[PDB]
Amino acid sequence: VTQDPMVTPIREFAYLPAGVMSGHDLPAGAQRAGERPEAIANTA
Amino acid sequence: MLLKSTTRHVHIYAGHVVDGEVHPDTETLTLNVDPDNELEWNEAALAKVEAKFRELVANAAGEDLTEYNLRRIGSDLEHFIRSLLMQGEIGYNLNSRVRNYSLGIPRVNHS
Amino acid sequence: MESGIDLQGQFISALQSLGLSHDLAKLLWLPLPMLMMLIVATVGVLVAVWLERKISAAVQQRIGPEYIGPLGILAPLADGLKLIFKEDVLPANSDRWLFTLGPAVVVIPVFLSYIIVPFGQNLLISNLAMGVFLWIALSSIAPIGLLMAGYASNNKYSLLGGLRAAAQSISYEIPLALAVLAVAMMSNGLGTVEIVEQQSQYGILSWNVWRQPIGFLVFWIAALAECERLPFDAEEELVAGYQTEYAGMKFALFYLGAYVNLVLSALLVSVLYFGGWSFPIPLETIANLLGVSETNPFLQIAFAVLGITMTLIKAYFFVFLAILLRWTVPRVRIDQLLDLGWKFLLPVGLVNLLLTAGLKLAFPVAFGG
Amino acid sequence: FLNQITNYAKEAVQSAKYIGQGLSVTFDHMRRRPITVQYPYEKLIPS
Amino acid sequence: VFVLSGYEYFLGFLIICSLVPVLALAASALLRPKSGRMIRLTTYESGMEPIGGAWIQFNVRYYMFALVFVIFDVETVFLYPWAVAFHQLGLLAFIEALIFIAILVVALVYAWRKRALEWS
Amino acid sequence: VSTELLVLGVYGALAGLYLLVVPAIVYAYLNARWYVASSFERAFMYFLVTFFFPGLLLLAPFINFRPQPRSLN
Amino acid sequence: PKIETRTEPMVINMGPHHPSMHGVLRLMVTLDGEDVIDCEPVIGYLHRGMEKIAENRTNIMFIPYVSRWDYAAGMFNEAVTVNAPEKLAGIPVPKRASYIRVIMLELNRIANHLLWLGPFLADVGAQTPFFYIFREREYIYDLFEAATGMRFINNNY
Amino acid sequence: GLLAGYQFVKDLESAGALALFVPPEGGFEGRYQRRLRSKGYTTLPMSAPGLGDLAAYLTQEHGIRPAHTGKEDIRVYFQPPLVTYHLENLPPNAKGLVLWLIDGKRLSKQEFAYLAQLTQTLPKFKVVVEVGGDRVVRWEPLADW
Amino acid sequence: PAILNPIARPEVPQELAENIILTSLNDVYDWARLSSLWPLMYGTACCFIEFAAMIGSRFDFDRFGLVPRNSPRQADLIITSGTITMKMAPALVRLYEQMPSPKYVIAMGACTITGGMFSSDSYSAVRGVDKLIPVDVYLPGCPPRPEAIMDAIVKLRKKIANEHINERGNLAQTHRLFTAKHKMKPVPPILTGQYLNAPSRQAP
Amino acid sequence: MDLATLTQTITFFALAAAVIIAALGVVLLDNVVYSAFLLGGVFLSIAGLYILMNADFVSAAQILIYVGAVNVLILFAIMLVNKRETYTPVPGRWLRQGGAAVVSLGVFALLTKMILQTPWQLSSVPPTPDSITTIGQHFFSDFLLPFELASVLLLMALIGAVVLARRELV
Ligand code: SF4
Repeated sequence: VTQDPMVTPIREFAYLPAGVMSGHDLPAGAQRAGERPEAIANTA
Repeated sequence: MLLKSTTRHVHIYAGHVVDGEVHPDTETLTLNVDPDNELEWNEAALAKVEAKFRELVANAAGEDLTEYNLRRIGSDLEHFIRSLLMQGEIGYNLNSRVRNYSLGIPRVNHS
Repeated sequence: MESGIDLQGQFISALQSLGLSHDLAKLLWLPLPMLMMLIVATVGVLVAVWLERKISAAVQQRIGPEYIGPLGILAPLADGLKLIFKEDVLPANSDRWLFTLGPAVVVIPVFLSYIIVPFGQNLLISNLAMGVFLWIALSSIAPIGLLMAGYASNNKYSLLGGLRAAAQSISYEIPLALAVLAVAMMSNGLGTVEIVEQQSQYGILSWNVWRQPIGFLVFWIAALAECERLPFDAEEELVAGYQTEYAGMKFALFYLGAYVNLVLSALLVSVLYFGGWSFPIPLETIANLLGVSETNPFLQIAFAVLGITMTLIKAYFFVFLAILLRWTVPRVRIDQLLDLGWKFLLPVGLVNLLLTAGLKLAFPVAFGG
Repeated sequence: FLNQITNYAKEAVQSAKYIGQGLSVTFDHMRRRPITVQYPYEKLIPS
Repeated sequence: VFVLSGYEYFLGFLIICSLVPVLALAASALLRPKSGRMIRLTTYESGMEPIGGAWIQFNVRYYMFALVFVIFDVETVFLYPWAVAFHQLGLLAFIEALIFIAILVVALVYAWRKRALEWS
Repeated sequence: VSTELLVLGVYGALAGLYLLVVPAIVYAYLNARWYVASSFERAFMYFLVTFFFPGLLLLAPFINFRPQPRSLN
Repeated sequence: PKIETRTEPMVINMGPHHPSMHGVLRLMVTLDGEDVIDCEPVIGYLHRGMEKIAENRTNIMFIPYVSRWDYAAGMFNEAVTVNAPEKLAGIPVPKRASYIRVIMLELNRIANHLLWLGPFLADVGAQTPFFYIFREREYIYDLFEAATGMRFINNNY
Repeated sequence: GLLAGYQFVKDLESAGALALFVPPEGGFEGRYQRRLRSKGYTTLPMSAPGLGDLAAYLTQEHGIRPAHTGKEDIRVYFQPPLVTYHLENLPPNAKGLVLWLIDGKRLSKQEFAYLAQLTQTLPKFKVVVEVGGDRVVRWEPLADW
Repeated sequence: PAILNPIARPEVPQELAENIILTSLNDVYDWARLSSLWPLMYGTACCFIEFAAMIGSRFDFDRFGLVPRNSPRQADLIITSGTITMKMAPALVRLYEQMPSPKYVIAMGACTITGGMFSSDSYSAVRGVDKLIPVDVYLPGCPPRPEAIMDAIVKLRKKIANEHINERGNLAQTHRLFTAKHKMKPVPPILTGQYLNAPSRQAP
Repeated sequence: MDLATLTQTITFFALAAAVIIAALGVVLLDNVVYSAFLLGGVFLSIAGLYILMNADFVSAAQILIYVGAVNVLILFAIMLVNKRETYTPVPGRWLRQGGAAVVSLGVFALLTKMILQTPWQLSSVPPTPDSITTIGQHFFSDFLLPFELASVLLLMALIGAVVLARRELV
């Protein structure tokens, strides 16, 4: 879906970062919610 | 209350048609072989289906006039119509608007 | 054109220049304003369907009927054209004369009532000295096509729906008549040219909505129950709605007659209680401020276009208010709307008529003459 | 005894104010951006 | 002698507005599927056969609403020439029309109090 | 020049504006600000569709309000 | 037009074609003037035979079937269909699995009450927030689609 | 609004296999299929991802092996070769057969090259593979890809 | 026979519309029936809720042109959105037969393509809606997400734009009408509408 | 008869034929709903006839009351008494129908004789187009007592038709 040059693909709700409800106002590909398990292994 | 068995390729309609209306009669029942024209229906196989239908409605004497027995008659006639299509006496239409092969794809006989 | 602009006189004069009679030139002029008004009603029903499907989408945070034209502009036209292409059904013992005539009887007087509506002074089909009273009399023919469409189907729930729609459609004729009666008191007549002319004196202060604040409300609520709209119309009342047996062009007749009645009723709210064509500043004030005469043809053209824009602004505003109020109000059932018609709008219309008669007798310079 | 006439007009004006308020707040729905995922040009990504 | 002005367009617009559903239905009937060698003729009845007898109930509410419509429709058509000829008539005609309106207001109170304006 | 011909000229100019020019301007205004518009601006542009609707109907099979092809880069 | 007008009570069908979100049931009511005298509900237009299908299905291949009874809160059906061999064999569940089950079941209860609430406000006459209820139901759909893979029903979760 | 003539049938008779570029919103290319069918062709509209190994499905016999739902056996069904069975079961004076593939996407370049070469080899057979996308209906020959 | 379920050779049928005016009017006809496409508000099972998810605001139903209709007489399309049982099948054939002739069917979900998960051990599920109705577009997915349903609608629009206006005549019914007299006993109507007024609820 | 009086005579004869044909259809038709709709046809053609003889308010009153209210009431009562009665023809049908036809034709011949025989005092002055203003001046003049008595007539008619068409379940 992201490799069709006629579609602006939309992340639905569970991939919008941490305060976003609809995936229409997304500026440039902001990620899902936040950190991933390769971050707390570096944090703690 | 009109008693009927409407599936594809047969419509039973216990009653008689008058003009464009079927009036519910007790002691008769109609037959509407292929009301949507998926099959071709030359007159030999059409007479075969008519004779099989009259044999089926004669063998169904003495039972109730429920929709269950009408559905049984229509399903046996459906199996007969599919057997004629499988024997090669009946072809698919190919002038229709759908062409979805509701009684099996074309296939060669043995291999 | 030199002295003024009169397309009727110029057309009759230029058609007598070919060698025709005078009465024959008038007869050949006759279909042209009628064809223009049918064009106005047809673009009105297309605007009404488009505005209905777009404002309803904008309320529900959707996008309307896209991919049919640039915006959804060709969406009503296809919805017209498809209904021309669909076949007949004739529900199983239908009358086959009353069945086809029901839509015709319910939409012919609504089209015929477009003589009454002006888009400017003498920018109408006829003045018709009993104008709005003839509009009310012609709108009273609708619960005969309703009962015809209810009866001529061999099923019930449409006969019941037909009796229900006819009982709804006669419960709001009398408050409509009383609210028009107050304006006919204040205007000393029934012709819509004279009704607007008694408001196009001071621009916006002489509009009838300031002098009939409750008569405008009675007319608006009663005209929203004559058009089969809002609360007065998601499972149906019982199972069916008097037009559940109509399929092709006859359902298209019902469908376009509803929106043509909506556009006509919005135009008549604009004509009766607002200025029919008047700017909120009087036009002769601008004509004397410019210094140019009010009879030279370019000010005639500019004032005619300005009157058409004022008519269409107010008619659009009330079509917009109907499409907003379709999703604003709760849908009321049949008994609450008949109680609104008989127990609320009829006594408020009667007390409005009594107080506007008392106001015309007491203060006659403010309320007519 | 006008206790049911003034109550009648009070119910009428309370319904009129309710319709005016609901008409004001359905006019604040048109200003919101539509949430429509416009399918053939805005195919939403599956998870 | 016919002295009414504006009705030379009323007859022509009645003719053309009567022909526009006729022309719409004729243009529909020209380009349409002429089809259906089996039953076009079925009643709806929410998806199946006609259930429960082909009748509706006698209910006199259909009479009562049309009856009060007749009465107050006659009232309004009497009130129309009083209303348009009000600027040429004084306080006495207002008192006489007030007597008319008051008697039919008593008629409305009767139609309200007796259960004649009811559900439908 | 005759003044009847100039009245017919301003008639033709008003017809060309009402049917072709300002409907094209309204179309160029509606693929423009439509979501940035408020409720009152949406009512105003719906009025602009309402008033110039025969011109919008004439210009409707010639405008191509489809989204442009993406870059994928 | 063979509809006569009797004085006996009529019969209203309200058959299996419901033009709203009411399911498939007949509601043959009599209703003489307006008072509903009798009401025979005809049931079984979606009887597909899950009780006979279940006797020929393993529990790991009947979990895709059990979303289709209460198909607005689908996982509730899995919440008994999983819990029935769980309490015969005595298989314990983890605490994290139990809390994930509680979260999924309460989200399904919210979604079930939302799908009740839409048609209920549309039938009572509100009919404005019908299109605003499916928005939060789509939020729950996209929550279920991340974890379970599918939306409101076909979860093998 | 784009009154299209019969140039599409001429580009089809020229190239033999043309890739269509349809707007993805629906039916704006079926006017060309109806123009093509009005010139005497027989169009065979079928979905391309359902076909597998077009050398075997189009011109060869292929065992279908339909779904037994735990009840029947494997029960292989030998479907006839689609292009040659629809070409032999045709009028002898017809213009030919046209395979109208409605999903040109999710197919490989090898299958495109095979479809173009198949339209080139046997005489009356043309394909209108719909690779989709473009803002208007525009078509190219299936030459480069 | 060497071909088991054969197709048949047509009668060399061609319209041969060399006219460009009637071809453009055919384009207008196909675009008009294409861009309106009013479906029946028809449910019956799980899939209907995804169908209802098209009518909502997140995916828009109307932006292809189609508004749902209550009566089948105004319905242009029927999306069979759920399982067709042995009880629901005559009702479904009746509400398909009550539509005007340019009508279209979409077999939504696996329950109407083949009777998907009830195609094995069910005694009361019609295995596919094409055992009852001529189907235009088949739509897989057990709950097909609304993008898939308005993909099936896109393929239906591609189907509609191909239809010729001279080819109307495939919209027929082609009666055969074989009448036979039978000797079955009529039974009384078992289901009448008497539930609480039946004289068995009052006392044992 | 250039174009205006020709149109007036053509409209008069078309509406007269419509009144005659639809009134015969009100009487001589078996289906009573066809009579109940042809009655509205009669009333509409009579309103057109009133439009022809310079009575526009009375024509609008004819549309508003007879078509709008009286025909709607008649159709409602026709749907209320709608059954499938047999109506077996009595053997003495000649004594009713032939006597009724000869009485109607005798009254028509007598009325046609006195209409074509009487020297009516035709006016040469054109009538007033402003009918509703003179009718409103008449209602509070010469015709004031019937105007006030019509309210009491309507009140009594509403009272009696509410009483007789009621159910008194007590
Ligand atoms: S296909 Fe799946 S979701 Fe659709 S009706 Fe059948 S079981 Fe329910």
